[PDB]
Amino acid sequence: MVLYFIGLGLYDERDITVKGLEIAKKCDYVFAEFYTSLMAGTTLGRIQKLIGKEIRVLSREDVERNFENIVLPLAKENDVAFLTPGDPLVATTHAELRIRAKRAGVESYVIHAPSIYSAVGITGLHIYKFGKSATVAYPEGNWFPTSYYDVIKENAERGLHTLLFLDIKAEKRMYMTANEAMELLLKVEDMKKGGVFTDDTLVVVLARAGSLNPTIRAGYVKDLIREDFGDPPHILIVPGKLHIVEAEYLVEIAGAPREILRVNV
Amino acid sequence: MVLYFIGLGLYDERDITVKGLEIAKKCDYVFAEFYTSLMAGTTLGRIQKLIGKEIRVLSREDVERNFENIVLPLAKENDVAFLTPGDPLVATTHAELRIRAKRAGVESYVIHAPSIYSAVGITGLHIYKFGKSATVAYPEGNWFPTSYYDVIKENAERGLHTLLFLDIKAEKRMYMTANEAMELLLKVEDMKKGGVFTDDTLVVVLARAGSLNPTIRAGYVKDLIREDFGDPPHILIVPGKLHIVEAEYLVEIAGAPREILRVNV
Ligand SMILES: Nc1ncnc2c1ncn2[C@@H]1O[C@H](CSCC[C@H](N)C(=O)O)[C@@H](O)[C@H]1O
Ligand SMILES: [Cl-]
Ligand code: NA
Repeated sequence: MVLYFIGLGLYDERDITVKGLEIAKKCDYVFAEFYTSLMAGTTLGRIQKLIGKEIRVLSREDVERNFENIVLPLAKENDVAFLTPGDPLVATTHAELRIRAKRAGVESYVIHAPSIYSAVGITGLHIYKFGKSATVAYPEGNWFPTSYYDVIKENAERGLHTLLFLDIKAEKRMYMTANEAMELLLKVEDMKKGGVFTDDTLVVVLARAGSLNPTIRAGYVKDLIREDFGDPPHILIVPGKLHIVEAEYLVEIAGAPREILRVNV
Repeated sequence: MVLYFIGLGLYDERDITVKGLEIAKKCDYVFAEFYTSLMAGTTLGRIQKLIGKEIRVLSREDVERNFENIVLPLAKENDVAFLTPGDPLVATTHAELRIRAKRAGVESYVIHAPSIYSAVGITGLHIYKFGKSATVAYPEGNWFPTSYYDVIKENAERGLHTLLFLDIKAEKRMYMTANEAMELLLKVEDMKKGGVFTDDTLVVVLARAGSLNPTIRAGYVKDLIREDFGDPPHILIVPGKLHIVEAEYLVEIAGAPREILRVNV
Protein backbone atom coordinates (compact mmCIF):
# COMPACT_ATOMS: atom_id res chain seq x y z
CA MET A 1 0.00 0.00 0.00
CA VAL A 2 3.04 2.28 -0.15
CA LEU A 3 5.29 3.67 -2.89
CA TYR A 4 8.69 5.06 -1.91
CA PHE A 5 10.47 7.54 -4.17
CA ILE A 6 14.10 6.96 -3.20
CA GLY A 7 17.07 8.95 -4.44
CA LEU A 8 20.35 7.19 -5.27
CA GLY A 9 22.50 10.28 -5.01
CA LEU A 10 25.20 11.59 -7.32
CA TYR A 11 27.86 9.09 -8.36
CA ASP A 12 28.04 5.58 -6.92
CA GLU A 13 26.03 3.00 -5.02
CA ARG A 14 27.12 4.53 -1.71
CA ASP A 15 25.43 7.87 -2.38
CA ILE A 16 22.05 6.54 -1.30
CA THR A 17 21.16 7.61 2.26
CA VAL A 18 21.07 5.16 5.17
CA LYS A 19 17.32 5.76 5.34
CA GLY A 20 16.94 5.11 1.63
CA LEU A 21 18.93 1.89 1.65
CA GLU A 22 17.14 0.45 4.68
CA ILE A 23 13.74 1.26 3.22
CA ALA A 24 14.70 -0.17 -0.17
CA LYS A 25 15.81 -3.36 1.58
CA LYS A 26 12.36 -3.82 3.14
CA CYS A 27 10.42 -3.23 -0.08
CA ASP A 28 8.81 -6.18 -1.89
CA TYR A 29 9.52 -4.73 -5.33
CA VAL A 30 12.17 -2.30 -6.50
CA PHE A 31 12.07 -0.33 -9.73
CA ALA A 32 14.60 2.16 -11.06
CA GLU A 33 15.20 4.51 -13.98
CA PHE A 34 18.50 5.72 -15.39
CA TYR A 35 17.32 7.83 -18.33
CA THR A 36 17.28 11.14 -16.46
CA SER A 37 20.87 10.55 -15.35
CA LEU A 38 23.36 7.69 -15.00
CA MET A 39 25.38 6.75 -11.92
CA ALA A 40 28.81 6.99 -13.59
CA GLY A 41 30.66 5.55 -10.60
CA THR A 42 28.74 2.31 -10.17
CA THR A 43 26.66 -0.31 -11.99
CA LEU A 44 23.18 -1.75 -11.73
CA GLY A 45 24.89 -4.90 -10.49
CA ARG A 46 26.64 -3.08 -7.67
CA ILE A 47 23.46 -1.25 -6.69
CA GLN A 48 21.49 -4.52 -6.70
CA LYS A 49 24.19 -6.18 -4.60
CA LEU A 50 24.04 -3.41 -2.00
CA ILE A 51 20.25 -3.40 -1.77
CA GLY A 52 20.10 -7.18 -2.03
CA LYS A 53 17.07 -6.95 -4.31
CA GLU A 54 16.41 -7.62 -7.98
CA ILE A 55 15.98 -4.26 -9.70
CA ARG A 56 13.63 -3.85 -12.64
CA VAL A 57 14.80 -1.01 -14.84
CA LEU A 58 12.16 1.16 -16.48
CA SER A 59 12.58 3.24 -19.64
CA ARG A 60 11.33 6.80 -20.10
CA GLU A 61 8.27 5.45 -21.90
CA ASP A 62 7.63 2.90 -19.15
CA VAL A 63 7.52 5.70 -16.59
CA GLU A 64 6.00 8.64 -18.48
CA ARG A 65 3.35 6.54 -20.21
CA ASN A 66 2.79 3.48 -18.01
CA PHE A 67 3.81 4.25 -14.43
CA GLU A 68 0.25 3.50 -13.29
CA ASN A 69 0.30 0.08 -14.99
CA ILE A 70 3.78 -1.08 -14.05
CA VAL A 71 4.55 0.39 -10.63
CA LEU A 72 1.28 1.42 -8.97
CA PRO A 73 -0.59 -1.90 -9.29
CA LEU A 74 2.10 -3.59 -7.18
CA ALA A 75 2.16 -0.72 -4.67
CA LYS A 76 -1.47 -1.50 -3.86
CA GLU A 77 -0.72 -4.66 -1.89
CA ASN A 78 3.04 -4.32 -1.34
CA ASP A 79 5.78 -1.88 -0.41
CA VAL A 80 7.37 -0.67 -3.64
CA ALA A 81 10.43 1.48 -4.27
CA PHE A 82 11.16 3.65 -7.30
CA LEU A 83 14.86 4.53 -7.44
CA THR A 84 16.16 7.55 -9.35
CA PRO A 85 19.65 9.08 -9.65
CA GLY A 86 20.06 12.16 -7.44
CA ASP A 87 17.18 13.51 -5.33
CA PRO A 88 13.63 12.32 -6.16
CA LEU A 89 11.29 14.83 -7.80
CA VAL A 90 14.13 17.01 -9.03
CA ALA A 91 13.61 15.74 -12.59
CA THR A 92 10.87 18.03 -13.93
CA THR A 93 8.31 15.30 -14.68
CA HIS A 94 8.72 13.16 -11.57
CA ALA A 95 6.56 15.24 -9.22
CA GLU A 96 3.51 14.50 -11.37
CA LEU A 97 4.11 10.82 -10.61
CA ARG A 98 2.98 11.43 -7.02
CA ILE A 99 -0.33 12.75 -8.33
CA ARG A 100 -0.77 9.49 -10.23
CA ALA A 101 -0.07 7.53 -7.05
CA LYS A 102 -2.70 9.49 -5.13
CA ARG A 103 -5.40 8.80 -7.70
CA ALA A 104 -4.57 5.10 -7.70
CA GLY A 105 -5.15 5.16 -3.94
CA VAL A 106 -1.45 4.62 -3.30
CA GLU A 107 0.39 6.38 -0.46
CA SER A 108 3.79 7.75 -1.45
CA TYR A 109 6.81 8.96 0.50
CA VAL A 110 9.99 10.69 -0.64
CA ILE A 111 13.42 9.66 0.65
CA HIS A 112 15.90 12.37 -0.36
CA ALA A 113 19.51 12.02 -1.52
CA PRO A 114 22.21 14.44 -2.74
CA SER A 115 21.39 16.35 -5.93
CA ILE A 116 23.69 18.18 -8.33
CA TYR A 117 21.63 21.30 -7.55
CA SER A 118 23.16 21.37 -4.08
CA ALA A 119 26.38 19.49 -4.81
CA VAL A 120 27.53 22.38 -7.02
CA GLY A 121 28.23 24.12 -3.73
CA ILE A 122 31.57 22.32 -3.93
CA THR A 123 32.59 24.84 -6.61
CA GLY A 124 32.72 27.50 -3.92
CA LEU A 125 30.02 29.54 -5.66
CA HIS A 126 27.33 30.69 -3.21
CA ILE A 127 24.13 28.70 -3.66
CA TYR A 128 21.85 31.71 -3.18
CA LYS A 129 23.51 33.41 -6.17
CA PHE A 130 22.34 30.80 -8.67
CA GLY A 131 19.60 32.00 -10.98
CA LYS A 132 17.39 30.13 -13.44
CA SER A 133 18.94 26.84 -14.59
CA ALA A 134 19.08 25.40 -18.10
CA THR A 135 20.16 22.50 -20.28
CA VAL A 136 22.49 22.78 -23.26
CA ALA A 137 21.05 20.68 -26.07
CA TYR A 138 22.70 19.50 -29.29
CA PRO A 139 21.21 21.15 -32.35
CA GLU A 140 19.95 18.77 -35.04
CA GLY A 141 18.22 18.89 -38.38
CA ASN A 142 16.82 22.38 -38.83
CA TRP A 143 16.50 22.79 -35.08
CA PHE A 144 19.07 24.95 -33.30
CA PRO A 145 17.72 25.67 -29.78
CA THR A 146 19.47 28.50 -27.97
CA SER A 147 17.29 29.45 -24.99
CA TYR A 148 20.06 28.32 -22.59
CA TYR A 149 22.10 31.24 -23.94
CA ASP A 150 19.34 33.67 -22.98
CA VAL A 151 19.20 32.13 -19.51
CA ILE A 152 22.90 32.84 -18.98
CA LYS A 153 22.40 36.39 -20.24
CA GLU A 154 19.47 37.19 -17.93
CA ASN A 155 21.11 35.62 -14.87
CA ALA A 156 24.52 37.20 -15.47
CA GLU A 157 22.84 40.56 -16.06
CA ARG A 158 21.62 40.27 -12.47
CA GLY A 159 24.94 39.07 -11.06
CA LEU A 160 23.64 35.50 -10.79
CA HIS A 161 25.39 32.21 -11.62
CA THR A 162 23.92 29.86 -14.23
CA LEU A 163 23.94 26.10 -13.74
CA LEU A 164 23.99 24.32 -17.10
CA PHE A 165 23.14 20.63 -17.45
CA LEU A 166 24.64 19.02 -20.53
CA ASP A 167 22.84 16.84 -23.07
CA ILE A 168 22.65 13.13 -22.33
CA LYS A 169 21.57 10.20 -24.50
CA ALA A 170 21.11 7.77 -21.60
CA GLU A 171 20.05 4.90 -23.86
CA LYS A 172 22.93 5.41 -26.31
CA ARG A 173 25.06 6.33 -23.29
CA MET A 174 26.33 9.46 -25.05
CA TYR A 175 27.37 12.37 -22.80
CA MET A 176 27.88 15.97 -23.92
CA THR A 177 31.23 17.12 -22.51
CA ALA A 178 31.94 20.57 -21.08
CA ASN A 179 34.22 21.08 -24.08
CA GLU A 180 31.40 20.44 -26.54
CA ALA A 181 29.17 22.70 -24.44
CA MET A 182 31.68 25.55 -24.70
CA GLU A 183 32.08 25.07 -28.45
CA LEU A 184 28.29 25.23 -28.85
CA LEU A 185 27.93 28.35 -26.71
CA LEU A 186 30.70 30.09 -28.66
CA LYS A 187 28.74 29.23 -31.79
CA VAL A 188 25.53 30.68 -30.35
CA GLU A 189 27.48 33.77 -29.33
CA ASP A 190 28.71 34.09 -32.90
CA MET A 191 25.07 34.14 -33.99
CA LYS A 192 23.52 36.39 -31.35
CA LYS A 193 26.62 38.42 -30.47
CA GLY A 194 25.16 39.40 -27.12
CA GLY A 195 28.62 39.29 -25.61
CA VAL A 196 27.27 36.65 -23.23
CA PHE A 197 29.72 33.81 -23.91
CA THR A 198 33.17 34.49 -25.38
CA ASP A 199 36.74 33.20 -25.15
CA ASP A 200 37.16 35.62 -22.25
CA THR A 201 34.17 34.34 -20.30
CA LEU A 202 34.98 32.75 -16.94
CA VAL A 203 33.47 29.29 -16.58
CA VAL A 204 33.51 26.53 -14.00
CA VAL A 205 33.43 22.83 -14.77
CA LEU A 206 32.42 20.18 -12.26
CA ALA A 207 32.85 16.55 -13.22
CA ARG A 208 31.88 13.52 -11.22
CA ALA A 209 30.36 15.35 -8.28
CA GLY A 210 29.81 12.80 -5.51
CA SER A 211 33.10 11.05 -6.16
CA LEU A 212 35.85 11.38 -3.58
CA ASN A 213 37.94 12.70 -6.47
CA PRO A 214 35.73 15.08 -8.48
CA THR A 215 37.22 17.39 -11.09
CA ILE A 216 36.60 21.05 -10.29
CA ARG A 217 38.16 23.46 -12.75
CA ALA A 218 37.74 27.18 -13.26
CA GLY A 219 39.13 29.44 -15.96
CA TYR A 220 38.58 31.34 -19.17
CA VAL A 221 36.97 29.56 -22.12
CA LYS A 222 39.98 30.18 -24.36
CA ASP A 223 42.05 28.17 -21.88
CA LEU A 224 39.63 25.40 -20.85
CA ILE A 225 37.84 24.69 -24.13
CA ARG A 226 40.34 21.92 -24.90
CA GLU A 227 41.24 20.82 -21.39
CA ASP A 228 40.66 17.23 -20.30
CA PHE A 229 38.10 17.17 -17.50
CA GLY A 230 37.97 13.41 -17.26
CA ASP A 231 35.00 11.14 -17.81
CA PRO A 232 31.41 12.45 -17.75
CA PRO A 233 29.02 13.46 -16.50
CA HIS A 234 30.04 17.11 -16.83
CA ILE A 235 28.24 20.19 -15.57
CA LEU A 236 29.04 23.68 -16.86
CA ILE A 237 28.58 26.83 -14.77
CA VAL A 238 28.83 30.40 -16.04
CA PRO A 239 29.19 32.47 -12.86
CA GLY A 240 28.10 36.08 -12.56
CA LYS A 241 30.29 38.71 -10.92
CA LEU A 242 32.11 37.01 -8.06
CA HIS A 243 32.21 37.72 -4.35
CA ILE A 244 35.91 37.81 -3.44
CA VAL A 245 35.48 34.70 -1.28
CA GLU A 246 34.08 32.78 -4.27
CA ALA A 247 37.03 33.95 -6.37
CA GLU A 248 39.56 32.94 -3.73
CA TYR A 249 38.02 29.47 -3.53
CA LEU A 250 38.16 29.02 -7.31
CA VAL A 251 41.84 30.02 -7.34
CA GLU A 252 42.84 27.91 -4.33
CA ILE A 253 40.64 24.85 -4.91
CA ALA A 254 39.72 24.90 -8.61
CA GLY A 255 43.03 26.09 -10.05
CA ALA A 256 41.54 29.29 -11.44
CA PRO A 257 44.03 31.91 -12.69
CA ARG A 258 44.90 34.67 -10.19
CA GLU A 259 43.56 36.99 -12.88
CA ILE A 260 39.94 36.38 -11.87
CA LEU A 261 40.67 38.11 -8.55
CA ARG A 262 40.83 41.41 -10.44
CA VAL A 263 38.77 40.78 -13.57
CA ASN A 264 35.71 38.92 -12.33
CA VAL A 265 35.17 40.39 -8.85
CA MET B 1 46.17 13.26 7.50
CA VAL B 2 42.81 14.27 6.04
CA LEU B 3 39.69 16.33 6.80
CA TYR B 4 36.22 15.29 5.67
CA PHE B 5 33.25 17.64 5.43
CA ILE B 6 30.29 15.28 5.80
CA GLY B 7 26.67 16.31 5.51
CA LEU B 8 24.13 14.65 7.80
CA GLY B 9 21.04 15.42 5.79
CA LEU B 10 17.67 17.04 6.37
CA TYR B 11 15.87 15.54 9.33
CA ASP B 12 17.42 12.63 11.21
CA GLU B 13 20.64 10.68 11.56
CA ARG B 14 19.67 8.30 8.75
CA ASP B 15 19.72 11.10 6.19
CA ILE B 16 23.50 10.77 6.08
CA THR B 17 24.69 8.91 2.97
CA VAL B 18 26.16 5.41 3.20
CA LYS B 19 29.45 6.85 1.94
CA GLY B 20 29.36 9.41 4.75
CA LEU B 21 28.59 6.90 7.49
CA GLU B 22 31.32 4.45 6.51
CA ILE B 23 33.87 7.25 6.40
CA ALA B 24 32.74 8.88 9.64
CA LYS B 25 33.09 5.44 11.25
CA LYS B 26 36.78 5.16 10.38
CA CYS B 27 37.74 8.70 11.45
CA ASP B 28 39.88 9.25 14.54
CA TYR B 29 38.22 12.52 15.52
CA VAL B 30 34.72 13.76 14.72
CA PHE B 31 33.64 17.38 15.09
CA ALA B 32 30.26 18.87 14.21
CA GLU B 33 28.22 22.08 14.17
CA PHE B 34 24.44 22.41 14.46
CA TYR B 35 24.02 26.17 14.23
CA THR B 36 23.56 26.46 10.46
CA SER B 37 20.34 24.45 10.47
CA LEU B 38 18.02 22.25 12.49
CA MET B 39 17.68 18.48 12.29
CA ALA B 40 14.32 18.13 14.03
CA GLY B 41 14.24 14.34 13.95
CA THR B 42 17.37 13.29 15.81
CA THR B 43 19.76 14.08 18.67
CA LEU B 44 23.51 14.21 19.20
CA GLY B 45 23.22 10.93 21.07
CA ARG B 46 21.49 9.14 18.21
CA ILE B 47 24.03 10.45 15.72
CA GLN B 48 26.87 9.32 17.97
CA LYS B 49 25.51 5.77 18.22
CA LEU B 50 25.14 5.45 14.45
CA ILE B 51 28.69 6.66 13.86
CA GLY B 52 29.91 4.88 16.99
CA LYS B 53 32.04 7.89 17.87
CA GLU B 54 32.02 10.72 20.41
CA ILE B 55 31.31 14.04 18.69
CA ARG B 56 32.68 17.41 19.74
CA VAL B 57 30.15 20.10 18.88
CA LEU B 58 31.56 23.47 17.86
CA SER B 59 29.83 26.84 18.16
CA ARG B 60 29.82 29.40 15.36
CA GLU B 61 32.70 31.22 17.04
CA ASP B 62 34.76 28.05 17.48
CA VAL B 63 34.38 27.42 13.77
CA GLU B 64 34.58 30.91 12.32
CA ARG B 65 37.36 32.12 14.65
CA ASN B 66 39.22 28.91 15.61
CA PHE B 67 38.59 26.18 13.03
CA GLU B 68 42.32 26.20 12.23
CA ASN B 69 43.17 25.96 15.94
CA ILE B 70 40.72 23.28 17.01
CA VAL B 71 40.12 21.03 14.00
CA LEU B 72 43.01 21.39 11.55
CA PRO B 73 45.80 20.67 14.06
CA LEU B 74 44.36 17.17 14.53
CA ALA B 75 43.86 16.60 10.79
CA LYS B 76 47.62 16.73 10.25
CA GLU B 77 48.26 13.56 12.29
CA ASN B 78 44.80 11.98 12.11
CA ASP B 79 41.75 11.42 9.91
CA VAL B 80 39.19 14.00 11.01
CA ALA B 81 35.54 14.56 10.13
CA PHE B 82 33.46 17.73 10.40
CA LEU B 83 29.71 17.04 10.32
CA THR B 84 26.94 19.52 9.43
CA PRO B 85 23.15 19.38 8.95
CA GLY B 86 22.05 19.02 5.32
CA ASP B 87 24.85 19.56 2.79
CA PRO B 88 27.94 21.17 4.39
CA LEU B 89 28.46 23.80 1.69
CA VAL B 90 24.91 24.94 0.98
CA ALA B 91 23.85 28.28 2.48
CA THR B 92 26.76 28.21 4.91
CA THR B 93 30.17 29.84 4.73
CA HIS B 94 31.89 26.49 5.23
CA ALA B 95 33.38 26.41 1.73
CA GLU B 96 35.95 28.94 2.94
CA LEU B 97 37.04 26.40 5.55
CA ARG B 98 38.49 24.30 2.73
CA ILE B 99 40.89 27.15 2.00
CA ARG B 100 42.05 27.22 5.61
CA ALA B 101 42.55 23.46 5.28
CA LYS B 102 44.75 23.92 2.23
CA ARG B 103 46.77 26.63 4.00
CA ALA B 104 47.33 24.22 6.90
CA GLY B 105 48.58 21.59 4.48
CA VAL B 106 45.52 19.43 5.13
CA GLU B 107 43.80 17.71 2.21
CA SER B 108 40.01 17.87 2.42
CA TYR B 109 37.15 15.91 0.93
CA VAL B 110 33.44 16.67 0.73
CA ILE B 111 30.70 14.08 1.28
CA HIS B 112 27.34 15.48 0.18
CA ALA B 113 23.95 14.77 1.77
CA PRO B 114 20.30 15.74 1.09
CA SER B 115 19.89 19.53 1.12
CA ILE B 116 16.81 21.70 1.57
CA TYR B 117 17.92 23.41 -1.66
CA SER B 118 16.98 20.36 -3.75
CA ALA B 119 14.37 18.99 -1.35
CA VAL B 120 12.14 21.84 -2.58
CA GLY B 121 11.35 19.46 -5.41
CA ILE B 122 8.77 17.86 -3.15
CA THR B 123 6.65 21.02 -3.44
CA GLY B 124 6.01 20.18 -7.09
CA LEU B 125 7.62 23.41 -8.28
CA HIS B 126 10.14 22.81 -11.07
CA ILE B 127 13.57 23.21 -9.55
CA TYR B 128 15.10 24.76 -12.68
CA LYS B 129 12.56 27.60 -12.35
CA PHE B 130 13.91 28.90 -9.04
CA GLY B 131 15.83 32.14 -9.29
CA LYS B 132 18.04 33.96 -6.80
CA SER B 133 17.52 32.75 -3.22
CA ALA B 134 17.43 34.77 -0.02
CA THR B 135 17.14 34.60 3.75
CA VAL B 136 14.43 36.27 5.83
CA ALA B 137 16.32 37.73 8.79
CA TYR B 138 14.99 38.71 12.19
CA PRO B 139 15.15 42.49 12.57
CA GLU B 140 17.49 43.50 15.41
CA GLY B 141 17.31 46.83 17.19
CA ASN B 142 16.64 49.57 14.68
CA TRP B 143 18.08 47.33 11.94
CA PHE B 144 15.31 45.89 9.77
CA PRO B 145 16.74 43.82 6.85
CA THR B 146 14.67 44.02 3.66
CA SER B 147 16.85 42.84 0.76
CA TYR B 148 14.99 39.52 0.57
CA TYR B 149 11.97 41.55 -0.55
CA ASP B 150 13.87 42.81 -3.58
CA VAL B 151 15.00 39.27 -4.43
CA ILE B 152 11.39 38.10 -4.62
CA LYS B 153 10.58 41.14 -6.74
CA GLU B 154 13.42 40.46 -9.16
CA ASN B 155 12.57 36.76 -9.56
CA ALA B 156 8.83 37.39 -9.79
CA GLU B 157 9.35 39.84 -12.67
CA ARG B 158 11.19 37.06 -14.53
CA GLY B 159 8.50 34.51 -13.66
CA LEU B 160 10.90 32.55 -11.42
CA HIS B 161 10.26 30.94 -8.03
CA THR B 162 11.94 32.32 -4.92
CA LEU B 163 13.34 30.12 -2.17
CA LEU B 164 13.40 31.81 1.23
CA PHE B 165 15.70 30.30 3.86
CA LEU B 166 14.42 31.30 7.31
CA ASP B 167 16.50 32.75 10.15
CA ILE B 168 17.97 30.74 13.01
CA LYS B 169 19.38 31.64 16.44
CA ALA B 170 20.68 28.19 17.42
CA GLU B 171 22.09 29.27 20.78
CA LYS B 172 18.82 30.93 21.77
CA ARG B 173 17.09 27.95 20.13
CA MET B 174 15.00 30.31 17.99
CA TYR B 175 13.78 29.01 14.62
CA MET B 176 11.85 31.41 12.41
CA THR B 177 8.52 29.95 11.28
CA ALA B 178 6.94 30.56 7.87
CA ASN B 179 4.34 32.54 9.80
CA GLU B 180 6.91 35.01 11.16
CA ALA B 181 8.49 35.34 7.71
CA MET B 182 5.12 36.23 6.18
CA GLU B 183 4.43 38.84 8.86
CA LEU B 184 7.82 40.44 8.21
CA LEU B 185 7.20 40.39 4.47
CA LEU B 186 3.83 42.12 4.84
CA LYS B 187 5.55 44.81 6.90
CA VAL B 188 8.18 45.35 4.21
CA GLU B 189 5.42 45.49 1.61
CA ASP B 190 3.77 48.26 3.63
CA MET B 191 6.99 50.27 3.62
CA LYS B 192 8.01 49.65 0.01
CA LYS B 193 4.54 49.15 -1.48
CA GLY B 194 5.82 47.32 -4.54
CA GLY B 195 2.88 44.94 -4.67
CA VAL B 196 5.37 42.09 -4.26
CA PHE B 197 4.02 40.37 -1.17
CA THR B 198 0.41 40.89 -0.07
CA ASP B 199 -2.46 38.94 1.47
CA ASP B 200 -3.38 37.75 -2.02
CA THR B 201 0.10 36.41 -2.79
CA LEU B 202 0.38 32.67 -3.36
CA VAL B 203 3.05 31.03 -1.22
CA VAL B 204 4.26 27.55 -0.43
CA VAL B 205 5.44 26.27 2.93
CA LEU B 206 7.63 23.23 3.47
CA ALA B 207 8.24 22.11 7.05
CA ARG B 208 10.55 19.35 8.25
CA ALA B 209 11.60 18.14 4.81
CA GLY B 210 13.40 14.83 5.19
CA SER B 211 10.88 13.42 7.64
CA LEU B 212 8.45 10.84 6.27
CA ASN B 213 5.56 13.25 6.85
CA PRO B 214 6.66 16.82 6.13
CA THR B 215 4.05 19.58 6.00
CA ILE B 216 3.60 20.82 2.43
CA ARG B 217 1.08 23.63 2.09
CA ALA B 218 0.22 26.15 -0.60
CA GLY B 219 -2.22 29.04 -0.56
CA TYR B 220 -2.70 32.77 -0.18
CA VAL B 221 -0.94 34.62 2.62
CA LYS B 222 -4.29 35.73 4.08
CA ASP B 223 -5.20 32.06 4.56
CA LEU B 224 -1.86 30.58 5.64
CA ILE B 225 -0.37 33.41 7.70
CA ARG B 226 -1.98 32.04 10.89
CA GLU B 227 -1.90 28.34 10.02
CA ASP B 228 0.05 25.86 12.15
CA PHE B 229 2.71 24.18 10.03
CA GLY B 230 4.17 22.13 12.85
CA ASP B 231 7.62 22.23 14.43
CA PRO B 232 10.62 23.88 12.70
CA PRO B 233 12.56 24.02 10.50
CA HIS B 234 10.42 25.82 7.93
CA ILE B 235 11.15 27.16 4.48
CA LEU B 236 9.03 29.70 2.60
CA ILE B 237 8.66 29.80 -1.18
CA VAL B 238 7.04 32.51 -3.30
CA PRO B 239 6.33 30.93 -6.72
CA GLY B 240 6.63 32.93 -9.93
CA LYS B 241 4.56 32.05 -12.99
CA LEU B 242 3.28 28.49 -12.59
CA HIS B 243 3.15 25.74 -15.21
CA ILE B 244 -0.17 23.88 -15.22
CA VAL B 245 1.46 20.74 -13.82
CA GLU B 246 3.02 22.73 -10.97
CA ALA B 247 -0.43 24.10 -10.12
CA GLU B 248 -1.94 20.60 -10.33
CA TYR B 249 0.58 19.29 -7.83
CA LEU B 250 0.06 22.21 -5.43
CA VAL B 251 -3.69 21.54 -5.50
CA GLU B 252 -3.55 17.74 -5.29
CA ILE B 253 -0.69 17.42 -2.81
CA ALA B 254 -0.26 20.79 -1.08
CA GLY B 255 -3.99 21.33 -0.66
CA ALA B 256 -3.88 24.61 -2.57
CA PRO B 257 -7.13 26.36 -3.62
CA ARG B 258 -8.37 24.84 -6.89
CA GLU B 259 -8.59 28.34 -8.35
CA ILE B 260 -4.83 28.41 -8.90
CA LEU B 261 -5.27 25.57 -11.40
CA ARG B 262 -6.64 28.30 -13.63
CA VAL B 263 -3.21 29.72 -14.44
CA ASN B 264 -3.18 33.10 -16.19
CA VAL B 265 -1.02 32.54 -19.27
N1 LIG C 1 14.52 19.73 6.78
C1 LIG C 1 14.23 21.02 6.53
N2 LIG C 1 12.93 21.43 6.31
C2 LIG C 1 12.59 22.72 6.05
N3 LIG C 1 13.50 23.74 5.98
C3 LIG C 1 14.79 23.35 6.19
C4 LIG C 1 15.22 22.07 6.46
N4 LIG C 1 16.63 22.04 6.62
C5 LIG C 1 17.00 23.28 6.44
N5 LIG C 1 15.96 24.17 6.18
C6 LIG C 1 15.89 25.50 5.93
O1 LIG C 1 17.24 26.07 5.65
C7 LIG C 1 17.72 26.86 6.77
C8 LIG C 1 19.21 26.42 7.05
S1 LIG C 1 20.24 27.05 5.78
C9 LIG C 1 21.57 25.77 5.78
C10 LIG C 1 21.13 24.67 4.83
C11 LIG C 1 21.91 23.38 4.79
N6 LIG C 1 23.40 23.48 4.47
C12 LIG C 1 21.27 22.38 3.72
O2 LIG C 1 22.01 21.87 2.85
O3 LIG C 1 20.00 22.15 3.84
C13 LIG C 1 16.77 26.64 7.89
O4 LIG C 1 16.73 27.77 8.75
C14 LIG C 1 15.45 26.36 7.13
O5 LIG C 1 14.78 27.57 6.76
CL1 LIG D 1 32.13 -5.41 -9.57
NA1 NA E 1 18.57 26.92 -8.50
